[PDB]
Amino acid sequence: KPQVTILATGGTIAGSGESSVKSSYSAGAVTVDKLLAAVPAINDLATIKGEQISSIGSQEMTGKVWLKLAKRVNELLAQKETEAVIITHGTDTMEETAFFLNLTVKSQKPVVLVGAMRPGSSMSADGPMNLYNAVNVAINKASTNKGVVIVMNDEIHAAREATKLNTTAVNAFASPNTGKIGTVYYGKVEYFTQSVRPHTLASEFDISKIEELPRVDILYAHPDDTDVLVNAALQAGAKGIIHAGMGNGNPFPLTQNALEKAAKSGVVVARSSRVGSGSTTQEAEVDDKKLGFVATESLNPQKARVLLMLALTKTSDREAIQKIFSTY
Amino acid sequence: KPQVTILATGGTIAGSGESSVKSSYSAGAVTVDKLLAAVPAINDLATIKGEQISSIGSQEMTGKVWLKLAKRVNELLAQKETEAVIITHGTDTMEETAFFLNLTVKSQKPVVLVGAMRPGSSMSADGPMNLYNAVNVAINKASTNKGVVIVMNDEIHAAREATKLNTTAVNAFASPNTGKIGTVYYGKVEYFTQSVRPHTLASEFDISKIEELPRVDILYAHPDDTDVLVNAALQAGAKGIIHAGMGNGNPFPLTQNALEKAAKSGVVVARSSRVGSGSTTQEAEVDDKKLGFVATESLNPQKARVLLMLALTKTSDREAIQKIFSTY
Amino acid sequence: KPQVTILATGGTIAGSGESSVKSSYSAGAVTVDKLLAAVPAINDLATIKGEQISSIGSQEMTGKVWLKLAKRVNELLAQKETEAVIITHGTDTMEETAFFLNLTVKSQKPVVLVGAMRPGSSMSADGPMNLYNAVNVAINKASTNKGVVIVMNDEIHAAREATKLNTTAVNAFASPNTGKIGTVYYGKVEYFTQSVRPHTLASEFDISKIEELPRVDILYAHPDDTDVLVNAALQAGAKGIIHAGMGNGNPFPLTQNALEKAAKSGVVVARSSRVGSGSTTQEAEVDDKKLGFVATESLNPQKARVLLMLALTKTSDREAIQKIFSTY
Amino acid sequence: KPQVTILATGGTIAGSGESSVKSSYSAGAVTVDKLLAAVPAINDLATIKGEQISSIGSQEMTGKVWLKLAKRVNELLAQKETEAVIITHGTDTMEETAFFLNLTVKSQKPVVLVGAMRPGSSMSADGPMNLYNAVNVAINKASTNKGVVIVMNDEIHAAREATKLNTTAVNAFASPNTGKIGTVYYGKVEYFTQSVRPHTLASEFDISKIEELPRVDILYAHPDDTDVLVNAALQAGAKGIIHAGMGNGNPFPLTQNALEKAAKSGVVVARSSRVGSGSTTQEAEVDDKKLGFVATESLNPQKARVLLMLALTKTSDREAIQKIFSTY
Ligand SMILES: N[C@@H](CCC(=O)O)C(=O)O
Ligand SMILES: N[C@@H](CCC(=O)O)C(=O)O
Ligand SMILES: N[C@@H](CCC(=O)O)C(=O)O
Ligand SMILES: N[C@@H](CCC(=O)O)C(=O)O
Repeated sequence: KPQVTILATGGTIAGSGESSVKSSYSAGAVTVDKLLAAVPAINDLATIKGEQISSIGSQEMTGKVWLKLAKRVNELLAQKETEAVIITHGTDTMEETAFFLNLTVKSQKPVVLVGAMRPGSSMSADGPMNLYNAVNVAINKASTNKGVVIVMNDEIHAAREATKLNTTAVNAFASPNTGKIGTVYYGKVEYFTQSVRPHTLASEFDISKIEELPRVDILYAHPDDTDVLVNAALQAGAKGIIHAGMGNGNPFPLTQNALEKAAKSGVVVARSSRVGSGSTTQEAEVDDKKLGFVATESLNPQKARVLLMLALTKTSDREAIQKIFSTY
Repeated sequence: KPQVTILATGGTIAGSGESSVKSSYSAGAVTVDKLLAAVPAINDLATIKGEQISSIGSQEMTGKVWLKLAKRVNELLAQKETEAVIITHGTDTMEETAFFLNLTVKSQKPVVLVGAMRPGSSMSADGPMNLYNAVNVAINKASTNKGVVIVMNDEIHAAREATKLNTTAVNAFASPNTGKIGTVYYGKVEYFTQSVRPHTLASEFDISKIEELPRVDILYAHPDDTDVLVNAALQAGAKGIIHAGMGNGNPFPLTQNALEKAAKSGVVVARSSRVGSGSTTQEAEVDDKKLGFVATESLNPQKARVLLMLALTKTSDREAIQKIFSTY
Repeated sequence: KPQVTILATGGTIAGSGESSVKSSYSAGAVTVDKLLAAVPAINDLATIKGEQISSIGSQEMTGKVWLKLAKRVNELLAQKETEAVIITHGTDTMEETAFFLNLTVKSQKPVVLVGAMRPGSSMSADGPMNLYNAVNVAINKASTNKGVVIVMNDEIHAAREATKLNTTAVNAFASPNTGKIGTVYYGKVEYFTQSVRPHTLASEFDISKIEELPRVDILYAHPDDTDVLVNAALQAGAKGIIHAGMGNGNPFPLTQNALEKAAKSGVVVARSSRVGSGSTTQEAEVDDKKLGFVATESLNPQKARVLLMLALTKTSDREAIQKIFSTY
Repeated sequence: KPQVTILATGGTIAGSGESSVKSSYSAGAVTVDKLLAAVPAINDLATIKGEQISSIGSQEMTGKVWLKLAKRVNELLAQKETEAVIITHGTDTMEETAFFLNLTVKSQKPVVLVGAMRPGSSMSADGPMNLYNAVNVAINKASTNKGVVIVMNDEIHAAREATKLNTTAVNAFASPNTGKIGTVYYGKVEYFTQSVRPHTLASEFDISKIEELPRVDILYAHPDDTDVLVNAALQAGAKGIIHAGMGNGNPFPLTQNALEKAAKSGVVVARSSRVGSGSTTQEAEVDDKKLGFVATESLNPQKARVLLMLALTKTSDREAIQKIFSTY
């Protein structure tokens, strides 16, 4: 049977309350033992080990955890015995963790993030099925070299494209620019597409010696906008700013002036959009070359932040970072 | 024939270049004369007058223009001869202006906002059809008391529900929580639903004596978030803050602490979400009553901002503002 | 506590296996007693009675059952004590039953259809939550006069607009032309819109003395299409034919000729579309007046069939039936 | 400059009326000359030749035209000088022609289908931009080996996945199971995914010596369904039947019995769904092995028809055809 490690970043996504008997197997983490008791069919698919990487809600995630998780995933996947890793994660920032891993995991072996929009105690909890399906995706031959994937609601989403698009629905995850790459229905895995943007083993980024990521703030644009938030990000040591602009990444004039000053000072300014989908394009209304900005193209603000953070580990050159956004 | 006024807030959304002859009719604004020359079929539907309210891209909109536009719309709709108003508007912030008007226009006569995702000079420009359709909606008997509507891409969207959800597509407008309320296809208007949330003549808000709206900032949440943007909004005199939270309106802890301090100081803190759709609900993970926050429910950050601005013209009381979010 | 009757048309949508003790309450139908044991929170919301109207999968539904169900719903809602009816139903044809009821139930009291995309025995079964939410919708004050609604996946869909749009997903139901009219999240009910098309108490249709509905067939259009299926429907006594046409309701020429002959013979031919959404419009490529056809407008083939069946209970006049499609 | 041939299957999708001067260039077909006059920017991108393959609306398409078009595309793409083919096509059945070509074109050179939801004479006609974008996609280096694509509304759709899902919208094309594979915005082409299902040069099908395709009918399921349409398809010599079932491909019992008889007689019965999206799966409620049916999985009825037609040129064996549906 294939060997898989489940890494938990918080509590159980499946089941609730104490175990009905004390297990003879220790997977390596109590959270994971609870998952194996709550979804026992997964034991027939794989030999499961468990680790607890963090113990937080995903809204409390930090770069320090991202680095710890990525370094551990790389170690695990370098082992001959380990076929895949599954990470259980809160849904709120799952997309940011998945995208970070998609650029930092140096392996073609599957890495699957999974969570639950309803708590395990709830009526009609989604976690048990989502986890069962995640294991099936992780052990599937066709999952190799698909990049980091999010598995939710019977769907397989590429990390580059995935986002949480709804506050509460079980079907909150979507890939608004491309769609799911595959499906998983009662464990039956089928892929229909794959990303043509480089990831994982093909990514230039390497975080193995990084202990802290560069600070990148995100700003929300609107009518009658301000310069004070740009100024405060500068004052706090921001190395980059994502601007979630109006429509196709457009700033309000006062804010544009402050961002221009930021970029002149050596802080990378990258234009995204508040709208939810589509590309924040080059050569539209904003003269990025003249102003010293980068266009994030077909991402969203929070994933653009992750990419800008990685880019800033090695360069602040506007052209090099535009090429990064135009590649990954 | 019905009398309609078109109010322009920027340039022409239809046609391009100089007129092929100097018209004998002056509608009242050069922009509108250019529209009538570009889309002549509209002259057979209505007697059109025109005014230029502002001359800006929608990303440069301000509360001063909103107040001027709302006051003029109210004057026009009080006239017995005026059956409807159409407003040509940039797409970027059309949703904000429409929502503002939906709560400040004291009339059941139709108010239609309309724009173009492609410039009038473009191949396959969408403005001409959008405008033609907008006129048809404005004069239709069934458009009375539907509230302010956005007419784009053959669809009629209720202002409360509409948003721009794509950076570049002609079909960028959506109503992600409810759908379009009607269709307009080569001028044929059909309504299938209407909003049950109060608007227009039923709204408590009145801006007739207001010269400046309350300052409301918006913040974009993410992992490893900060307190410095909250602090800078306070320092700049913010009367409210919309927090675009992670998932179902969740803040990062450092930011939550700053927002709690803000709320205690009498700055209203309203929780929305960065995700795109769904309600930012009460009684989920955030204890709003204990922390002193409002849950914006089924809006998005930029429209919640509008509603919080209007609320702040009347009150800063947490319970009263929650009731406003729970009503409108 | 409000009194509600649950009518079951098949098996349990929630729970699985035998009861853990023999209940002291008999709701009136074993299926319903099993539902109350599987979702016990519903007993705190309402006094529930149960009946078994049929015992079938929804793919085996027939007009005979539709008539039995509608007549019973009308009887129940005429009782002073009965506040609402919930019907548990298979998902496959739930939209057809809901639409039929929306035109035949002569009451403003709520009628809610609910089902489950996963069996009650499944991991992460959706039935328990869907039922819980259905009860909450049924007892909600704002549900009065909303027409027949489908409650699935935390959403409230108007019967006129609802369809099953996916083969397996828990979120398979949608209203592709208008969206959900409301939401229901852990029992909290909110409406955002309502239908402006007449239903229920305002419908002209009355089935109280009808024992069999008129035969209406549906045909699926494609390239290199045929006349033999039109001919066989005629031969079998079809009173009406829905043609699920290519694009905006377009037939292949051989098929068009056969439909023209059908319409001349007194069989009503109504044009819908195979595409999934939008209106099959009048005055597009097909000259409906000349050919003797009706345009179904903003429905789909299966719901158009239901409406044509009801129309044919009293008329086969082309113009009267076009007015029916243009009204309901 | 790259050489491209445009093949027209009907009239012009761009421009309208007579030319303002008689061109000195003849592209080879009057339709294509009219396109070059309507969209002159395409002449700077490629050397265009034109041919008129057929002169019909897409709702009049037949297998004879498909065979002529596929054979001509194969000849053209075998020429060293020809870099790509573009096919102008009515929207109604574009998806069927694209899917057919995706399995019969033996080349990795780009094949792009393109049409217009509005006539060229219309206000805000979409043909010009669609065609301009189609040319850009056809000449793009990254379009090699993507399979046959549909380019509409600034989107690139894989032929396997594309469908027309709305009757009238300019954005009617979608890929409901996977999404667009790329974008094309004012000619700027970007791919984000590709199909992992074999196509074109990797397809087993070869139609070079085929003069007539096997007859395949499609049936629309509903409650109170019949056996007479199955029987009439058998009588007319159907070699396969696509059943557009209720929900996850479910038949009504009377119809199931007729289909079982059909299958026993050696007519292939393939289960799809009327719903719109999702897989019609194996091992759900229908015992395909016992009844002698194929499950079409993640297609729709009209594309399943195409694939079943091509399958029937090689085999009628149930297992072999299931493998074909499970591969392509
Ligand atoms: N909001 C929490 C709860 C769990 C969930 O929704 O996934 C988180 O993101 O961790
Ligand atoms: N972004 C500008 C350009 C026009 C448009 O996008 O509609 C505006 O919103 O006014
Ligand atoms: N297909 C069956 C099973 C139950 C379900 O999917 O709702 C039905 O429609 O009754
Ligand atoms: N229905 C016709 C008209 C053109 C169009 O809809 O694209 C066809 O498909 O050819």
